[PDB]
Amino acid sequence: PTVKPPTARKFIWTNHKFNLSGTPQQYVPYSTTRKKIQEWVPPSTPYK
Amino acid sequence: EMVRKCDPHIGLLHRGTEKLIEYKTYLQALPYFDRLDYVSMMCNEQAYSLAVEKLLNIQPPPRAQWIRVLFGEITRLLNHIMAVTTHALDIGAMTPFFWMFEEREKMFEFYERVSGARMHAAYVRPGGVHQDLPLGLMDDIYEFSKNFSLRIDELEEMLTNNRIWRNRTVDIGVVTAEDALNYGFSGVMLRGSGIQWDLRKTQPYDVYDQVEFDVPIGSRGDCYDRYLCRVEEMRQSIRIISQCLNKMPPGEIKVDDAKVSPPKRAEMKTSMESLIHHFKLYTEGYQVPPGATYTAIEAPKGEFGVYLVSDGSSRPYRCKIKAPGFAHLAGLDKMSKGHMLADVVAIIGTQDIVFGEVDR
Amino acid sequence: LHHAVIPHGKGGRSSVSGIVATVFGATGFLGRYLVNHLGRMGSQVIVPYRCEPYDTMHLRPMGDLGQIIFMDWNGRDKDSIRRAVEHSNVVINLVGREWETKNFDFEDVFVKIPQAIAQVSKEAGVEKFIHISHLNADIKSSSKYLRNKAVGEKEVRETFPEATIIKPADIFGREDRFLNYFANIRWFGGVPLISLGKKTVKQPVYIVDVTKGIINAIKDPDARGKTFAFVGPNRYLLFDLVQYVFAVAHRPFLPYPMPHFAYRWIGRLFEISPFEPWTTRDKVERIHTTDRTLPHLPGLEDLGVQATPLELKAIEVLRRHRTYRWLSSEIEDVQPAKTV
Amino acid sequence: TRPTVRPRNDVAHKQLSAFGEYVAEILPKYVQQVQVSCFSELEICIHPDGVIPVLTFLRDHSNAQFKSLADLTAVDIPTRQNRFEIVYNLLSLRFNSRIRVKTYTDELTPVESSVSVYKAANWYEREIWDMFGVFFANHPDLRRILTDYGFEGHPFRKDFPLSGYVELRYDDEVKRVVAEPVELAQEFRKFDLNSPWEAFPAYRQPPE
Amino acid sequence: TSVKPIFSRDMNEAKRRVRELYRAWYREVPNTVHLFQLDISVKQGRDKVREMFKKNAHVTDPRVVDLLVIKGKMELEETINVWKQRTHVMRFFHETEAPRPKDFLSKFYVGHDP
Amino acid sequence: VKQDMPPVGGYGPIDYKRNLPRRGLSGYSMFAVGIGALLFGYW
Amino acid sequence: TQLITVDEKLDITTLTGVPEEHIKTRKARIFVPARNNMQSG
Amino acid sequence: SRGEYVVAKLDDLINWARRSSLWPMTFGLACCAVEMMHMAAPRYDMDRFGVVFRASPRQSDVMIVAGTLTNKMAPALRKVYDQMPEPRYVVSMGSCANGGGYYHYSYSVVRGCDRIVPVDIYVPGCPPTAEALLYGILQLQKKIKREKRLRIWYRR
Amino acid sequence: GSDRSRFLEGKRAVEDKNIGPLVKTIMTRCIQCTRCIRFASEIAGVDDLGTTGRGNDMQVGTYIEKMFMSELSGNIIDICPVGALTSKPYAFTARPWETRKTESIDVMDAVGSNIVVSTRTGEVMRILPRMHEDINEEWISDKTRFAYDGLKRQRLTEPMVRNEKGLLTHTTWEDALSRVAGMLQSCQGNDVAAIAGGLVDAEALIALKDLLNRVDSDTLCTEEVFPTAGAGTDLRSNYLLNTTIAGVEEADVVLLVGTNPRFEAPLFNARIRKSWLHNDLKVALIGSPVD
Amino acid sequence: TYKYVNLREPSMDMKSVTDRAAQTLLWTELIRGLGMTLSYLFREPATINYPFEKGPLSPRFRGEHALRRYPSGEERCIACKLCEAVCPAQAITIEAEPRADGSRRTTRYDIDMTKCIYCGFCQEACPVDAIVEGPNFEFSTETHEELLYNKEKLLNNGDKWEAEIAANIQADYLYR
Amino acid sequence: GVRTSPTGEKVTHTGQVYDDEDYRRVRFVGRQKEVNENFAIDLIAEQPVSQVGSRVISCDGGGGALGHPRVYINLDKETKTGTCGYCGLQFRQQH
Ligand SMILES: CCCCCCCCCCCCCCCCCC(=O)OC[C@H](COP(=O)(O)OCCN)OC(=O)CCCCCCCCCCCCCCCCC
Ligand SMILES: NC(=O)C1=CN([C@@H]2O[C@H](COP(=O)(O)OP(=O)(O)OC[C@H]3O[C@@H](n4cnc5c(N)ncnc54)[C@H](OP(=O)(O)O)[C@@H]3O)[C@@H](O)[C@H]2O)C=CC1
Ligand code: SF4
Ligand code: SF4
Ligand code: SF4
Ligand code: SF4
Ligand code: SF4
Ligand SMILES: [K+]
Ligand SMILES: [Zn+2]
Repeated sequence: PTVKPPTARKFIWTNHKFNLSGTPQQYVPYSTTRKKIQEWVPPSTPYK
Repeated sequence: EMVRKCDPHIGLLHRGTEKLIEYKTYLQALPYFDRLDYVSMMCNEQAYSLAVEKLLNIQPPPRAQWIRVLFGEITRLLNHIMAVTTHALDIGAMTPFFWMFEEREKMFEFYERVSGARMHAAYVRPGGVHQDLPLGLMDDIYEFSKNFSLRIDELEEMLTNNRIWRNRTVDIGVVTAEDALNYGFSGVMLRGSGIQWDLRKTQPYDVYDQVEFDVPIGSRGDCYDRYLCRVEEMRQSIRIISQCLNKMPPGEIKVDDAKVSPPKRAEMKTSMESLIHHFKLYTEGYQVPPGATYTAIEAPKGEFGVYLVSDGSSRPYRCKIKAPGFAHLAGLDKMSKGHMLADVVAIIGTQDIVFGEVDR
Repeated sequence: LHHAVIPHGKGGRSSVSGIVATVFGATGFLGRYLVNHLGRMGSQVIVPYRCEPYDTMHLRPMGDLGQIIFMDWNGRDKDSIRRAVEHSNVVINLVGREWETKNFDFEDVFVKIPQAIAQVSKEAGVEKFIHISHLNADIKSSSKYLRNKAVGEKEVRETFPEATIIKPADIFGREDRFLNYFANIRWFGGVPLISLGKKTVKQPVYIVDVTKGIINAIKDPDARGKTFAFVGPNRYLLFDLVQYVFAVAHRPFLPYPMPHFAYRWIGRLFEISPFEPWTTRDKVERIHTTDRTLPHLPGLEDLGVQATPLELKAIEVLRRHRTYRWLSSEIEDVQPAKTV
Repeated sequence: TRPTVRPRNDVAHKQLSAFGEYVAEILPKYVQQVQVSCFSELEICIHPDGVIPVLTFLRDHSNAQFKSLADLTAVDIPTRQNRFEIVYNLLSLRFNSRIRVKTYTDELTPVESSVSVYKAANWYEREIWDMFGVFFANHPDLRRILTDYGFEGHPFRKDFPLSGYVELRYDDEVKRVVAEPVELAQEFRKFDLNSPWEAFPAYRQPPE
Repeated sequence: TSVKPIFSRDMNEAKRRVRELYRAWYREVPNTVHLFQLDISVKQGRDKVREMFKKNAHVTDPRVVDLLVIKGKMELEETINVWKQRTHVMRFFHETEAPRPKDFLSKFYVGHDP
Repeated sequence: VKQDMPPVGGYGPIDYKRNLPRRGLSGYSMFAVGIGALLFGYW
Repeated sequence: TQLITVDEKLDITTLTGVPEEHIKTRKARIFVPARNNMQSG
Repeated sequence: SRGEYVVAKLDDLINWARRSSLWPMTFGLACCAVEMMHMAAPRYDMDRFGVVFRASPRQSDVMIVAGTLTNKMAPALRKVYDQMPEPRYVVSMGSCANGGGYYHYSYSVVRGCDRIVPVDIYVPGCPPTAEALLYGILQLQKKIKREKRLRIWYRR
Repeated sequence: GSDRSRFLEGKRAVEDKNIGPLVKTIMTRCIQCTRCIRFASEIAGVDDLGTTGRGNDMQVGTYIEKMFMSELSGNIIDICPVGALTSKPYAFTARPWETRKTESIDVMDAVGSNIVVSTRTGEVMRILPRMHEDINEEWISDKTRFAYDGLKRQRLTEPMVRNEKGLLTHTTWEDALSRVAGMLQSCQGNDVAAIAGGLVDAEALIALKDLLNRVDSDTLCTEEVFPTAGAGTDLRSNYLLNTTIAGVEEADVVLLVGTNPRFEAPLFNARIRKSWLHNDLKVALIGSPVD
Repeated sequence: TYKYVNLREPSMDMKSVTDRAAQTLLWTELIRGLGMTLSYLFREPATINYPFEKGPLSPRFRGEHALRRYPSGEERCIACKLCEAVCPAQAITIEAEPRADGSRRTTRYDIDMTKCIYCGFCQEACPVDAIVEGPNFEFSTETHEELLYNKEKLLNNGDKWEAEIAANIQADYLYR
Repeated sequence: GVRTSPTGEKVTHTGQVYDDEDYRRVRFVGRQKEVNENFAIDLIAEQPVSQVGSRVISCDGGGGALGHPRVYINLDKETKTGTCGYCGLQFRQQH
């Protein structure tokens, strides 16, 4: 890369990180979607 | 310690390949054939591709055929190296294993250069091959083929004349010709028992009828003659590799029928027909006409066959895999009659058995 | 009620049981069985561990992916407990130790830590809190074990009015310290007892039945505020109990009496070891203490758990203590113990 | 049709048709159909009662000499009343040829074992019994060969699901590898990939 | 409706085969609990054998009961030698599996399955 | 077009036959050496 | 002869190995699949 | 004071002696075994790091699960793992031993070896390269280095 | 078709039009098959789609900012051979090869349209018509096609009972069921009654009828009013469409009294329109002059 | 077309018989094997000093998965679901919906790395070169759930390794 | 342009975040939530609109075969810009 540097864009990381497994900065998976079924919130009024 | 009965219980590696094959398309079932014989992968790819091409009534271009035969010979070199060296390691001589595994690493480097994966390339496909060879690959193949004769020479010098090696192989596992035919033995067992049979000479495939080579023939059917036949097959594989390097044709590497092989990325992003075919080939897959066929090739372990039944849809109705290890392990009970523990491990070694292709 | 806590599936490994449990001291003896029974119905299990993760390795394969969450905690750090129980809905307290060490005495592991856990579970809004006491917990008991257990049980009850307190008698199992103690005492001689061990009565309970009772007490809405007493189906004197243990192990059984003051000095000698002591005076006093009867408290039969007797599991516990000669002896070729 | 169309072998087609006529007129008791495919492959579909004489004739006749049993399979077609189809593949080294022999059976009709001709048929039809439930009578050692030791059922039957009815996991209460009813974390997503347009008019079945 | 038999022409010979197989299994249960070092009593194993035999008591077709006799003899030969493990023998005892709902109310409480 | 190709004259020669050196002396030389050592040691 | 008069109902439920909960609580549906209305094929 | 210093030094000593003397057992099942013995080839040569095969489970330290774990293999794997003396470590190789891989939906394949044995390091790939397996072995060594067993004993 | 392209010039581009919040329109993909115009002119009967222009520049559209709003505006999505007219709520959600198709019955109206619910991993994705020549030949009303997103909203998921304040709070099945049973055991005769909704199956109706009959209560009511004078609900002749849904194909004189079949039973109105177009049906209405 | 391996009859001459007797008594071929091993002792060993040296690789290498972007910030994937339909192991799960500006993008894109067979069909079925199989192979984890990548992890991998994947695609794309 | 919920947990570009009463937040305790902060919508919104002088335009994403399939965009509307369906670039006729 001293002779032929790679093309640089605005989103490439400016700080490389090694394998973070076993550290507090490790990756934890999760669902990336919102709720699927909306639920009928009951009213907050007396029924009489 | 004299063996009275052997019952090899198998199925510990039974993954049930030939049901998941029925549940997937042809391109999705293509990587399943790499993992049957994980040391003769590209020959399995060639067998599956030949069966599907026979069912589809299409043929690969000549350059794809020459690449297929050259890389099949490379895979035969890899398999014979592992077979001889693991047999020697079972007997007790472990130096040739470390001696020739450097060459095995070099052929793995060739596999990764041509395909991007060290073992399971998924490179040979119905219709030809997936990608053309990178520039400068054949010169490195030429250097490796130049030195591999000396490598085989030093392995043979350390093995073929040693009296300790001879005593473990001269009269171990003797199979007659008639029982070799009757038990379904194929390949090196037949050729070491004196049967002049080879599928590359008798029922030829892609361009094996244009290259010339010799076939080693044993005389006593023992482990020694089979080991010598494997060494001579390695040398003849080097001969075929040089012949294929000298006679490589120019041109394309996929079949030009765009309804079977996917078009290039240059035209997929330009032409409407190419994009439509790319979509319907990577989502549904090509429709193979109905019919049942049985295509068998000469893998390094022997006759490797695929029995394919297609119902006209985009997915196979039935796929059966015949591997020579099944018949060889069936005959292991007869081959070990009147022997010992070291003799039975020698008989196990002289049968090149990978249990992925046996247990399926 | 939340949408992600509604139960789903058929109660298998990958199902959702709607139970978010924080089990304290899960790397011990009851914790293995409790985490195993919780993970097989598909429950979110939180394990706070003080020891090495290598000791939590055996707990790792007990449940599905992402269902067991391991994290560090300290007994004298309420903030770690607040971190552990802030998302749970059931808290189970199994913290205990058979001896007092240089850092923790009996008061710390039996009074301070349960009170802190119950207080921070009440402050975090946990509906269900379960504390595991001892059956013979007495304020006037001889040994510090039962005194501290009674004081801690009272503190937990006074600080968590909806806490369920479970009082087992004595647990026998594969990795126990009750039948294994008797089967390992044979190394040192001829199994000394106090007054030949025919003045004390024991009713041990199987570990799996205790785990089933704990799970049913988690599920049962009417167990909130109860104080159960988990005891076995049969009562044995100590002498013929040890006799049955040695008859199962097919070991020579030559008991001899020992005075009470002489046994305490023996327990003093064993408990100076910097490692885990083989025995101590507290273990001596608890071994020779009669298990009290509390008919006014509900037992395992009120939670739908059928008590399994010692005769069907003693061989499973004590088969590893036999020699090669008696390794393959069957179930029935041992005369069963005599009850009262 | 030169570069991308596979050339055909008419000489092999004619020779295999001649041999099919030869075989079907030598043994009229068992042979039901003889068919040569477009890639020159012979199929002799016979009655299941004539498994042993047809194979004996193909192994021992001077003009057949099909000395090798290359591969022996079984195919399940549930819409037939004889849902199992047993397929024998034979290789003749003297005349350098391959022939296929197909027969049919259902779940309860036994098939005569062919270990008296080829000895690889022992393990082959042992595997067929394991994977399909086809019982082979007069068999020396008929057991399971690929499935689990306590396995119930035959996996390659088309009514058997892709994932089995049980799965194995290690339980610490009994300290044992126990089998439980299956619960996939992610279900096998079934894909419907059949096009609703006809591809090959040559294979068009006539209407009702 | 005339079909090929398997071993027995009629139901009496199939019942004879069933009786002989059950005699051999009843002989085998003590050796099974001895060699494999199970923690169950011999009576429990014999009740398990009786229950597994009673699970197929409603079938009257000779060919299918011949096939079940063949499978039972296969499992007996599998257990005579040590080809099963301890886990394969105790897989007949579903101890790890939780008890399922039986009445209508518990099935209605636990889920939508019938 | 640009592709991987063999050269115009093809690649060079590649060996594929056995080449064992068959070294050592004759048997008579070895026996003479052994007898000479034996007699020298005896004297 | 070697043929047996068999008159009972054909069943292979005890040979398939499927458990009873998937054999008496299930319900098979036999149907000709409807045409996908997005297409004319 | 001094006791914490002494137990920290003893922990460092035993961690170095355990992490520099890993003896894996000869155990492979499938493609990934061929890749493991390609890691043992002279190109990479794990014998440099003190890693040498020992066939018996009694004399091994780390078990490398390389291949597909079928239903017929799971009791044998569990038994062999149980006969390995403490301390013992498990390294998972390939997608078959990780989560079933290609054969996840197979009727006779255990979906991941973590259902049977406690796994320390998961090495992904199909097959993972010899450099990848060497990276996993070095990761296991670094994990062993971070053990505080005598520190935990002194603090408890 | 063939396998590759000989075209080398620039492709055309058509300006996209807006026809409503139900149909997404991308007219670069239209091939001018003129199924839009035929469907809107013969079956929908709106006459709002046309072909403006000439030659290669011919565009199918409305020529102005007009919204094609009829009760059968999803069938143009159904009968478009290309992706020019797609479904706006369904846009970019799933793919056809993965949706599981389950045949079901529409309950939005009283026509009884046979439909296919295509789902994806236990989640309803879209509703398509089914071929049934006797009811809904291959069409459905757009309420049937687009009620699913409200079917997945505002759902009742847990049993709720009144607390000590008077608010509905979540509870278990056992507590609520016991409270309902305890109230039911204290009433007998005409102290308990039931009302049926509009989307109720016959199974629930017969179960509630039997349960209320075990307590001797025959007062079971439906929301819709039907006159019970005379025979009433005894004979099936006086409350049924006694001919057929498809019986209007053969009739030649019809008479509608006090109904708007365009918004009550839209497929019945479509069949009436088809009989009017082909067999020259004579139609007369008694009621308000609706369209 | 064939050769007779191991059909060499011996020679009965007395000089060669004495030579064979000398070989038998004095172990000629055993010293030959010793000499071959001794000559193999004095070679350069082929051990590369890992981790300070790496084995050779090709620009077509198939390693860790990543999601690329256009050279303006916009992500390249358009939720066409070709990768999840061509995946032989069913390791890809995609859920999609139109985002706030009406662009066809994903909301869920999961690759199960423990199911993936690393065959590279997704990187060749992508019509926009969005999903790629980068050159990273040293990414072993200590937990099973760390090998279950969601869209954020794949986008982070793409931003981490874009400087290399762009050059590898630039070097290789004329063969595809 | 990441946004943080009141519970302290960040929100991804998909809008996913965990509620306060959700028990699934315990997977982030002692660890961190992996969220990509380079939101593509903001970065594509900052691209300048290209002014061209034809009724129709062609887009390929830049780079030819390294981009998306070449699409054609109509610019007959004087109210809105013509956005490419793949890369999201918007073009506009200068009349
Ligand atoms: C009261 C006062 C006394 C208190 C008790 C403690 C007494 C001393 C105990 C032994 C020494 C403890 C310290 C051990 C090493 C600590 C530092 C360390 O871990 O260094 C790491 C370094 C290797 O680094 P690494 O991560 O492996 O790098 C990979 C290669 N690039 O490692 C190295 O570079 C080499 C490390 C060598 C370790 C020391 C030498 C071996 C042990 C000798 C003494 C014990 C054995 C005596 C003989 C027993 C019988 C044979
Ligand atoms: N004999 C019996 O089995 C009976 C026991 N009980 C009660 O049941 C409970 C569980 O007993 P059991 O599992 O058999 O015993 P164990 O000693 O086997 O387990 C106790 C657990 O508590 C943990 N622990 C101990 N001290 C501390 C501390 N200071 N801080 C944090 N964690 C600590 C231990 O973890 P670590 O390994 O890290 O130290 C371990 O996981 C105890 O409260 C006991 O009194 C009641 C009746 C009978
Ligand atoms: S993970 Fe891949 S390479 Fe390894 S055993 Fe499985 S199929 Fe073979
Ligand atoms: S149905 Fe589709 S293709 Fe036909 S005119 Fe309408 S928009 Fe064009
Ligand atoms: S899927 Fe059909 S309508 Fe859509 S762009 Fe392709 S050819 Fe045109
Ligand atoms: S590399 Fe192959 S197996 Fe892996 S995600 Fe891509 S298509 Fe699926
Ligand atoms: S093939 Fe490419 S564009 Fe299509 S869904 Fe997959 S990653 Fe996205
Ligand atoms: K459409
Ligand atoms: Zn663009």
